[PDB]
Amino acid sequence: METFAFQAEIAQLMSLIINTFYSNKEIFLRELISNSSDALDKIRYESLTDPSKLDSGKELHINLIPNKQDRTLTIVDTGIGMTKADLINNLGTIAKSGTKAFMEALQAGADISMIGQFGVGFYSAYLVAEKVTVITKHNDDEQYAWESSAGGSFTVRTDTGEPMGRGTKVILHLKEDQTEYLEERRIKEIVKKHSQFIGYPITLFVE
Ligand SMILES: O=C(NC1=c2ccccc2=C2C1=CC=CC2c1nc2ccncc2[nH]1)c1cccc2ncccc12
Repeated sequence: METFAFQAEIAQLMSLIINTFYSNKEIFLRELISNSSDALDKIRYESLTDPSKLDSGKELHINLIPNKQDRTLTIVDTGIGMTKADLINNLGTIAKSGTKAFMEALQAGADISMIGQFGVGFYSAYLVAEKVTVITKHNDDEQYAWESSAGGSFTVRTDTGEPMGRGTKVILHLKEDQTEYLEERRIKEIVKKHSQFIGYPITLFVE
């Protein structure tokens, strides 16, 4: 396990999301589903030039998996996935530029719900999660786990968990007062409100 420091801008955005009073927390789910949809569109498009890119799995889907015992909500997709360089380097560049644009937009009067327009919608996970774990597998690299509970650092390690084929799992270790996002009726309500037209099957698992 390697430990990395967040740069100042993204660290400030994580604190803003964790500390600001903002009741409309449900938008995190739309943001993560949108990220999954974009990752699925990317692998699908690449497969039109190179069909062997789906040798790691033909199915293009999104699964929502609540676990009351573990207090986790997992968003699983079979999209393009992320390489180690994406996790450490490329996405750090996006986090910095997207945060700067978002903070500029907020100071003007924009809302936290607009975070996805700045490419950093993933960070809306911190509206509901104390810790976020990303398990990912890209065709050009091995399976990795990125993780952060904020506090200025994140970790990356090769993941020895169940092999994924290709894609990403965003595991939300929910805050104690955010367990409504484990309830079937609540998740169904949010998906119907914000994600009804996503171009991939979204399966809401139950317990
Ligand atoms: O939105 C996506 N992911 C991510 C973010 C989106 C924007 C910025 C940083 C993102 C990161 C995401 C996942 C894991 C780490 C990460 C990150 N690395 C960093 C290094 C240094 N500083 C800050 C950092 N933030 C995403 C990307 C590609 C395929 C996907 N598939 C499904 C769901 C999400 C994705």
